[PDB]
Amino acid sequence: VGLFLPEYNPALTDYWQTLRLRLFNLRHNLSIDGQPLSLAIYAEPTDPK
Amino acid sequence: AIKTTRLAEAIAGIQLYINRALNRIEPNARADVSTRQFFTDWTVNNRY
Repeated sequence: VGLFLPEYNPALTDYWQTLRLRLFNLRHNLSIDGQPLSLAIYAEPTDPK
Repeated sequence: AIKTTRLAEAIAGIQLYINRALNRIEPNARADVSTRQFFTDWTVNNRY
């Protein structure tokens, strides 16, 4: 046998990838574009010597 | 990070269970029960 093999359908893989990305964004408290929805902290340095 | 309330989580859980059972994903669902008036209008009762 030296023939070629069948290929997957790209559209279904695109659906799966989109679903994975959306669920991951939802679970980690991010917007639909990946922008974080929570404010961070600065941890101001405590003066010089 | 994400917060919620007990009633909201219970609502989400029951909605998920109904969605799973109606679409014949979970086997052995009671066919007769799934034809009630409430479930017939599930297109409008699945959101608060």
